[PDB]
Amino acid sequence: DIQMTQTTSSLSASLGDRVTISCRASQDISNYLNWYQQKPDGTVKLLIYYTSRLHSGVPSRFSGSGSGTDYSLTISNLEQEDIATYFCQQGNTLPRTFGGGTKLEIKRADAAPTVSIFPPSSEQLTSGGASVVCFLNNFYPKDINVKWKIDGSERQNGVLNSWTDQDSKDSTYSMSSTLTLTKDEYERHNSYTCEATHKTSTSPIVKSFNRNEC
Amino acid sequence: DIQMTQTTSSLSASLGDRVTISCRASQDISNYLNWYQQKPDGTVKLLIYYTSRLHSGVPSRFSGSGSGTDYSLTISNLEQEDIATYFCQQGNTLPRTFGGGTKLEIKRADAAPTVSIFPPSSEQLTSGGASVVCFLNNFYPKDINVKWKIDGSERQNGVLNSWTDQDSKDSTYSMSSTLTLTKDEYERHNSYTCEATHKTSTSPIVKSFNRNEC
Amino acid sequence: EVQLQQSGAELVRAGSSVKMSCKASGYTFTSYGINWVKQRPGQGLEWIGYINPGNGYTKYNEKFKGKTTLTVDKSSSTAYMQLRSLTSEDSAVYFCARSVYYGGSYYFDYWGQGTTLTVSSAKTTPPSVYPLAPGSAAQTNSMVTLGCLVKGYFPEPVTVTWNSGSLSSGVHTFPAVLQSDLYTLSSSVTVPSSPRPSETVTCNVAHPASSTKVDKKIVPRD
Amino acid sequence: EVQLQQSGAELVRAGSSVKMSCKASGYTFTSYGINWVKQRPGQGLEWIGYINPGNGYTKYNEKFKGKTTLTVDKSSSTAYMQLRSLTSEDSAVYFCARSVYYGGSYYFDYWGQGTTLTVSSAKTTPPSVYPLAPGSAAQTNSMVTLGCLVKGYFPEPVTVTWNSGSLSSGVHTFPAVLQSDLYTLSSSVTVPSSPRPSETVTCNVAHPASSTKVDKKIVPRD
Repeated sequence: DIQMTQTTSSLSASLGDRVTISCRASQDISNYLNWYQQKPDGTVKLLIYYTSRLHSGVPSRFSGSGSGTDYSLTISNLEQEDIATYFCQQGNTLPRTFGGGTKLEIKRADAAPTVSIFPPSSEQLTSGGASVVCFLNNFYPKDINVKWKIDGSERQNGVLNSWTDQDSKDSTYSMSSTLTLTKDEYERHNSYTCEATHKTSTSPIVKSFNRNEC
Repeated sequence: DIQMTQTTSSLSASLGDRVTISCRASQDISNYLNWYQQKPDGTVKLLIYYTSRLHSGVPSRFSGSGSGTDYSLTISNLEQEDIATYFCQQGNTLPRTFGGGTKLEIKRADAAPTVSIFPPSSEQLTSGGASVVCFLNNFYPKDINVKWKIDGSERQNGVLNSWTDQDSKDSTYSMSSTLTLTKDEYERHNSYTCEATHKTSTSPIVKSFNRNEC
Repeated sequence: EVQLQQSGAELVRAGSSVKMSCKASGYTFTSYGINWVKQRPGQGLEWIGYINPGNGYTKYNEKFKGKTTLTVDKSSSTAYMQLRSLTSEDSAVYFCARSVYYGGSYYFDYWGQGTTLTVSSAKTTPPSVYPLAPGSAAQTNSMVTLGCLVKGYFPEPVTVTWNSGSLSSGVHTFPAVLQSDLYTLSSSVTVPSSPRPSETVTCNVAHPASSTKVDKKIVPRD
Repeated sequence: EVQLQQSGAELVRAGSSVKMSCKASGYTFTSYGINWVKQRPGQGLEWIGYINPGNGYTKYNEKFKGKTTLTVDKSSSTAYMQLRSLTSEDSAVYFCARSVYYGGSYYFDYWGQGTTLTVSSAKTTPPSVYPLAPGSAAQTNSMVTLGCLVKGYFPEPVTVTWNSGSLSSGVHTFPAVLQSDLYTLSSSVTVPSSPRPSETVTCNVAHPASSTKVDKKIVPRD
């Protein structure tokens, strides 16, 4: 098997720049390297085939070079629409292998998450269910870790998390985390905390609430 | 005959954990080792053939390895449906022989047994027999000792025990002990006592009752 | 698409012999061998022997051999195992698995649902259902634990139930154990101290092999 | 213009089977080969196989091989792929693509939109909607963030809008996550503290599969 590796999963470059994505292959691929793009649509078009240098039916702003084991794509004038995921692939041996892809993101300056805790609502409490939700909005970069504390500790069990793709207008990131408990356990404790660890502060951001302060 | 040993008779794990079950053959097996899964209900299925590498059509969360004599099976993101017993087997030499087996069980916070004793129902005595029941329910870990006393004594004989498989909802186990005597010997003692020691306390949660006070 | 169906349970006396059948459907029964694994409640899995459906078959494990015998019937796609001189020890589950091959290796790929054998001289006997009322709210405060004791039945299974099922949380039904050549199981249920005896609580046990259905209401005292 | 147009069954129990259609238009179906690529929700592109409609036959990626059957029908200029033993790890989007040759060897020039497959056992279930307000009274004094929780639905998708859509800025709709065989997602919104509660903030979530249309206004308190 031939391993296709692409350093930099997330490449940061500002609109205008000439981005260059890299691809390495576990062996001499003999110039049978192809590049496929993928919009957030999920659609994937062919860009450059045969060890780069070969245009299919795309804008001329896309190109490749390399040989041996190392290949690179190129985007001379980074376009807004070029914010996608790029996969290199080899056509030298079976089975066919693709790289891990490289997704692009934009220039944004460090932001720090705005965190928000929300106790369960009357309504969900009456149906006998409890879900504690916390929000981490518009931060940068996208690296971020959340931790829940019930009355001061643990709780891994029951946490569900989701992150947004970069934002259309501002180039930030957002995350939602949900700790979901039974109505009976929930009421057994007073304080709930949402602690966010981001590369924007050494001190974890903290937000909480006391069941009897509502 | 090729002895087959498994590193354990049961292992603890947490949903989302990576689990490793090893096997060791008394002689070289040339990678001729297979793994099967037995679901709590007996239904068995081939998981991996030809030295823990090849599979039948199971989740790609399962995978194995090894060679010579030591072989391993690894389940990566342990799922609730994986709580089962695993068996290794070699098709190298006849007779084909299997490994002791390794049953998975989910780890959880320690829990002492709620204990209840019960006197022979009237109906039963009219039969000429008197059973005394003691339930030790929803406790963890599983290992647990029970001792019977009569006006304070031994009751090695006449006891019969039964254990539930780890519950599906919470992750506890339950046990039921039963002392069966004849109505004759039964009316010859006043105090009947059930004592259950569990590594969750030094002092056993003793329960009992007096014949004359009913 | 490929399947093997094994055939019902077999209650039989010690000293006698039985014959279980394994049925293939979904592939050419004669292109693959058949093996038989034994599994007593003592978890362990054992290998009895193998058999060649299209040939004069046979190949046993020095052990089950001499007491076992594997056969087949082309024109029926069936595999048979005949145990003899039966005894407690032979009591277990018997699976049949298809052997498949892959570059030097023989593995069992498809197993049947297995069949159960019970070596006993017992008769069909309806179970007795006794009331387990609680005598001391000392043990666990603020919740009650009622129970049903089911003793003397044969054969298995036995299905226990509380308040026709409308009661299903906090209920543990224990595997039956073989008391004096008959089965004995119990079941426990937990409800709030308010529900009993204010509201009823009854155990509904069922014994199909005996056309038995018993409904025991749990009342205080003794 | 060339075009691979695909589809097929898309939501099936586990252990079931599926047949995906890949329809080629714009060229002669027997002059090229098709490939099927797998892409689980967590990125990465997985090569499966390659059918050659012409010098007839195939070649599979060890791993999908045995569970995957590649066939095609020349007359209808349609290639097909079939997944047996469907499990959960198979729930993904599948594309088909045409391989051209040019110096050296092959490369994929045209891609189908890809048919999505979702291996579940779930049942169409409406979503519960709950309001998400500040909570412990203490604002975020300046601007305020409110949300809307949508829990326990199936299948996807879900439509979330605020004030019928009048509120468009400062709105984050998070991808749904699979709680227990059901999906759950939430949507936050942000408005000055001068609006809410003073001015009304309402999320309009919808779940077509269950003909569920709902409007949960975000009032204060718990």
